[PDB]
This record gives sequence, structure tokens and C-alpha cells, in this order.
Amino acid sequence: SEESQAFQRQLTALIGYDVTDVSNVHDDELEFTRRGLVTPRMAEVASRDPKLYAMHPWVTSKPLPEYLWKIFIVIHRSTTSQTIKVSPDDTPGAILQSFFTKMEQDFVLRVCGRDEYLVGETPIKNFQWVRHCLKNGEEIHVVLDTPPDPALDEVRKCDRKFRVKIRGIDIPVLTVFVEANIQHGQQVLCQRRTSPKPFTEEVLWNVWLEFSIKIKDLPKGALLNLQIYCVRLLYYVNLLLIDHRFLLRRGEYVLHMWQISGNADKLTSATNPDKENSMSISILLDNMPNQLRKQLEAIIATDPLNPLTAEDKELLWHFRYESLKHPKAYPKLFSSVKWGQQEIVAKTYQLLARREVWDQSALDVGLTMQLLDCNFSDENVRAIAVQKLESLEDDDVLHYLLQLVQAVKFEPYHDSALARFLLKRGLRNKRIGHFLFWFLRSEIAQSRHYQQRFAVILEAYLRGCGTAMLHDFTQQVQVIEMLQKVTLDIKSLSQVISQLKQKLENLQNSQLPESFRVPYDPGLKAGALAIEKCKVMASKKKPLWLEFKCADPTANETIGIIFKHGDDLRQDMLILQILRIMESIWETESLDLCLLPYGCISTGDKIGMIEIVKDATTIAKIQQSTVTGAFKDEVLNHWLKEKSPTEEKFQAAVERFVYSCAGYCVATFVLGIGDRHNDNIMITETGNLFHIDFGHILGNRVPFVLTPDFLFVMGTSKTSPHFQKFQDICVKAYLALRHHTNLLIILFSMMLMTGMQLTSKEDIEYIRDALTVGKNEEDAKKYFLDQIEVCRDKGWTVQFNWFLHLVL
Ligand SMILES: Oc1cccc(-c2cc(Nc3cccnc3)nc(N3CCOCC3)n2)c1
Repeated sequence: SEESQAFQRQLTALIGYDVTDVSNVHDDELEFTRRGLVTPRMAEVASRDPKLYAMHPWVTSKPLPEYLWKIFIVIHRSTTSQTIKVSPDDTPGAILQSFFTKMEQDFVLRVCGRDEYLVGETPIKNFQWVRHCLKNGEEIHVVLDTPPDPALDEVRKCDRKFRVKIRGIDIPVLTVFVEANIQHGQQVLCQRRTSPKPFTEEVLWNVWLEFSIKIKDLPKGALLNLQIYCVRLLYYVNLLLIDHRFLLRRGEYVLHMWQISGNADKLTSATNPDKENSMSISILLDNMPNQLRKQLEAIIATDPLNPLTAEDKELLWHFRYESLKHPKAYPKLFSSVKWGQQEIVAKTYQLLARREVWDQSALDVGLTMQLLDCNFSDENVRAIAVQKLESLEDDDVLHYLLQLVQAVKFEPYHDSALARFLLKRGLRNKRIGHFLFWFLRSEIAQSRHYQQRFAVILEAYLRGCGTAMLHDFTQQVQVIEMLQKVTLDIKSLSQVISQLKQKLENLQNSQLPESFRVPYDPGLKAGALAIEKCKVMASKKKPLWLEFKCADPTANETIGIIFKHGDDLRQDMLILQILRIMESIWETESLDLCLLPYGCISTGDKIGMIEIVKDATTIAKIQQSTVTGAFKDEVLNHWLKEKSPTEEKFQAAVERFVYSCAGYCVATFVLGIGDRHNDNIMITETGNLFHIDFGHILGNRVPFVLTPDFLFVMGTSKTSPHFQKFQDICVKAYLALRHHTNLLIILFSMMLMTGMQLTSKEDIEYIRDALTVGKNEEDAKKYFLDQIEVCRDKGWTVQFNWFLHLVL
């Protein structure tokens, strides 16, 4: 079809990858998956309420934080600005029908400046926007607008032993051999290796590697891992021994292998796209006492990063029907399985059929995600985790969306429950789909390993999001592509800003769309760009500082965005999303630590965009604008007095500081990134503190930053009242997180496995020490205070050293 061609062409443009490409494939799993997903896509399209899907009301079911539990709304019909008081449990329609008396009722209550609507049968106390404005004590300004026409959300019409024959490897450019492994969930079942031979542009063994395992004993999801050596590893490539159709693999295979540069990429079932420079390999296939109860309870009740010994697994397996009673033990129990034995696997399913407990149990995300990591290849084991995810509401789905998208790399096959799940939740929610779009486009644009699997998934989504969405994405992508070139061209080079003003002026011309949607915050529409406000930054990375006029006249603040190439913003995104999670955790405990998880979206290979926090500057700048390595205690406080004249304002900024400082002190501490520098810590003129550039720190001693300039602001020289207010919070905020150890851990693990040659046998096991695991809550309190003491003792010491290091 004429249009169908320009369609697939438009898709590819948005995707950043051509899915109809078939040059880098040895089978049809991808094409098979493209077609498989057609059902979930359309099945979801025809289920979503056109109205609710078009307005995407952002709501929640969770209770209201006590601190907030302790109101009126403004309206803006043109010149008319009627101000009305409403009961908390009033439907937006009831409030609307209430405005009908105090004055074709086919209108809707939108938000001033943003694309956020207040619709549906939901008490206004359940709209995240209202809740947000309360944690700020701001007036809820609503513009009486018309409902958006949903007509724009329409879519386009054998008992023998296993053996493989290694024909040989082909090198593009002394001694070498091939290791043929049989993995399942990162656990090797059998291993064979060829003889060593001197290097040549074509080493031919032509040998039959016989394995001790039998064909029937092969579990679906088992990978055939091929590795080349010299001892050191060089190239690696994988192959599902059982294809998407449950068929045992057969025939000739020539695989182009990925290279090592010494991790999730190690698992990918994809092959190296670049055939020119990739090493290749050709292969041929052609085929209950009290004690032992008390003894395993310790096993069940232990961190996910605690390895199971031989006896652990046996004990755990023998009493499997008793272990299946504790949901917090499933990961452990399914790790105790002999997947390389059909008889054993068959039993585990008999076991899974008896999920009386796991099904009815309250959703534990930390527990759920664990069955989705690299440790599980059994589609059935992984599928029971996705079932629990069906319970999540959008609000929560949005919290773990990033971590879930990454967990797709741990899937054996392209089409999967996890994959289909994201596609379903993204198609029901414009806001979830939006981020799904960029989260996927990010991986596709810097991960040769998983760009194929991901691209297929994104395409399945673009075909369902509707026409409206496609247009927004189109104008978003177009704009983003332009800004990225400018970012690069300028990084290659005051003659600089004169060059920026020049180039930027051309983009402004006519090529760019009038107004585009801010990727890290789709609620916002950025219109006309303010060239006179744009400037290049003074970092060696030389990022761009850009600002746009708010495309909505009923707002006129400028939208500040930063475009930067150099660092990997994927690491930043992960960290920031963890902070947002911590806040929710604290929110359940009526805790607000004023964390500032600014917007950040990776757009490609070590390049992306970052949100600008208004009236915020670097702590380092303050010390050097007043005083370079020299550090005075009064400087910080003086800066506040100045930036906040009204005593009422100043006194509140200090209250906002103590909390924000406590929040970041604890948050960074747990994530093991508290040891930073002044230049990497910022603060709002309103006293709100926050760290930045996380891609820099983890990408390359003091528990956290608690320097005497901070303490001075609290009133410490001398334990001030505020300082006690500080450490009191820290403890409360610290013990809170601990009640989610498992979650923080698995997130921490999936953050490095898919986000960072970071040792998992060491670094990964840092958070264990930090969260005082295996220690009573009371003991934990003392530890954190001890960590604070470390800061009191070092004072400026650490900072001065960072000043040295980052100068010499
Ligand atoms: O996550 C990353 C990664 C790399 C760089 C950053 C990064 C660096 C930076 N530097 C800066 C700004 C102003 C003055 N001096 C230095 N500012 C911000 N912002 C985000 C928060 O709002 C303020 C601007 N982010 C953040």
C-alpha cells in the first residue's frame, strides 16, 4: 500500500531503527513477535475509554499523608476568575455541576499552563496534581476549557545426549579455543571446550562437542553460550536451544559475536550487527520437624544478595510444599531447582499449579521484581511475577516503569508476559506510554544488543497510541534531533556563544515546529525559544543552557532545559527514579524530605536532556563567589539571608533546608553516592537542597556531605535545636527505608546489571552494609548517627581533597 510504505518509514524515523530489517537475524522470532503483539495491541485499543484515554487524569488510590491531612480552587473562564471552595470528596463533575448554579454542559476542568485534566469518578483528594499543590501550599488554578476530541485518538486500519558441532571461527584480523556452555538463568548446566589452535583468519575445528545432558533434559529458555579465548575471553555469542515455537534448534548457523571491552548485554540473544569487523563462528546442530523448619526460616528471611549454599537449596527443595507457603521465599525456592532435569522441572510446575498463597498475597514489588532478574529464565516462573504486576495502578506502574523496561533484557524470548504487560499499560495511559516511548527509544539508540527486541516493542506501541500521539512524538523527536546536533557541533568547537546564537537562530527559522512537548514532563508544552536567554555552560562537557516560552498563555515563566553530550544520562535516570521511589516510601510514613528529582531523559549514546531548577545554584559557586579551595562556614547562611529578605521567607527556607539536607544525606548514603563535592551539590534560593550529575560520580572518605557550612546554617558550631531536628529526621527517614531493604537491593542490582564492568561480587554488596541488614532497628539508629559523627570529624577535610583531585 502506497501509504503503508510512508507509514513504516515514519515509524522507523520515530523508532530510530528499521524493524522491517532482516539482515541481522538467523531466524524469525522478531517477525514472529511483531505479529504476536498485534493481538495485545488492538485488544487494548478497543478496551480503553476514548474519553479517559484522551484526558489521562493523573490520580491515585493511596491515602493522604498525615502532614497534608492537616480547600478552594480558582477558575479562569477568560476574564472571569471565580474562586470556589470544595469538599475533599467531590467529583470534578459534581464541582462542575456546582458551578452551574453559581453562574449544553459539555466542558472540563483543565490545569493552568499544563495539559492535565481533572475528570472521572475520583474525589479531588485523589488527583496527584491537587496533592502536589498542597505539599506546596499553592492555589489550585483551573481553566474552564473544552474536552479534547477523542476522535484524534484513532489508530490506522529424543533420549540421546545433546551435542553441537563446532565447524570453526572466522577472524577479521597466539592460541585460541571455543567454550560451548549451556546456561539457564545464569547457571551453567554443562560445559565443553575445544582444543587450542594458533591464531589464523579462519580456525577450523570441525568437532562434535558431546554433552552429558540429554535432549529431553533441555529446559525452554536455555542458552547455548559460545565463547572464544586467548587465558582471557574475547568474543561471545548466544543461541536459544529451543526456539519461540518450542522447537529444538536445528541446521547450520553462522553467528557474529559481540566483543569484550574488559552485565546484561552478555545475555542478549541478538547477534553482532557489524559483520565487517566482528569475529564469526559457524556451528552445526542436528538432533516437618521443628528444627529443619527453624533452619530454613533463616534462609527465607535473608537478603536477595545472600547466596544459597548446596545444603540450602536441597533443604529448600525437599520441603518445597512448605516453602511454597511463604511468598518471600519463591525466588530462593526456584533457585533451588535443577532445570537441567526434566523430571524435576515437571514437578516444579505441579508446584506452581498450587499457588494458593502467592496469588492471594499482598503485592510485594521488591519480591515481584526478583523473579524478573537475570536469575530466572523459566517463562513460567517469570510469568507469575507479571501476574502480580497486573495489580499495580498506573501511578505505581509509573514508579517502576524504568526498572521494568530494563528487566526486559532478562527475558529469554522477545514476546513475553513482561513485554506484553508494558504494551498494555502504555496503551491504556497516555502518560505511561509517553515515558515508555522515550525509555525504549533510549535503549534502541545506544544498545546494539537489545535495540532489535526493543524496537519491535515500541513499533507495536506506536501502532496503538493513536494518531494524536504520533504527531506529538513526531514534533518532539524532530525538535530533539535538531538540538542534539547543535549540542555536538558546538562541543566539537565568547566566540562560542556567538556561534550558538548564530546556529540556534537558524533552527528558530521555520524548520522547527511551533511548540513541542517536554519529554521529561509531558504535562508541559514548550513553544517559542528565547535565544537571548540561551548560553553554553562552563564545563569541559560544555552543555547547552536553553529556555523556551510557555506555549500556554494561561500560565509566562521560561522552561529551562539543558542539552549535554559526554556523560551517560542512563545512569542518572536510574538514580533519579530511585529517589522518586524513596519519596513515595517516606510518603507512606507521612514523610516529606523535599527531595528534588529533576527531570532527565536520555535521548541517545552518552547524550540527552536535563531539567533546569529555577533559582538554583551550586554550593561550590557560593563559597567561591563570596570567598577557591578556601571554605568559610558563614558563607552559606549569609547567602540565604540575602536571597530571602522577608524574615517569614528566610525562616521557611531553613526549614526546607534541614529536611532536604536530611533527605539527600540518607538517600545518597544508602545508594552509596553521598561522598560528593560542592560543585556537584545545588540549592534553591528557597533553601531546597539537591545533588546532581549522578552519571559522573558512579561513573568514576565521608558517608555523605555534611560540611560545617551546612551545620552552621542549622546552628551547630554546639548542638543546635535544628541540628537535633536534622538527626531526628535522618533516623526516622533511615529506619523507614530499611523496611524496604529487599526492594532497594533488587533495584540496586538491576541498576548496575543493566546500567553499568562494575563488580557484582563486591560493589553490589555495599548496600547490604549501608542498610545495616541483620541488625535490630534500635542498633541501626546508632549506626547512622555514627555516620553523622564521621562528617563532624572530617568537616572540610573531604571537600578540600575533592578540590585538589578535581584540579590536579
Ligand atoms: O544529571 C546531570 C548530569 C549532568 C549534569 C547535570 C547538571 C549540571 C548542572 N550544572 C550547573 C548549573 C548551573 C550552574 N553551575 C552548574 N546543572 C544541572 N541542573 C539540573 C538541576 O537544575 C539546575 C541545573 N544539572 C545533571
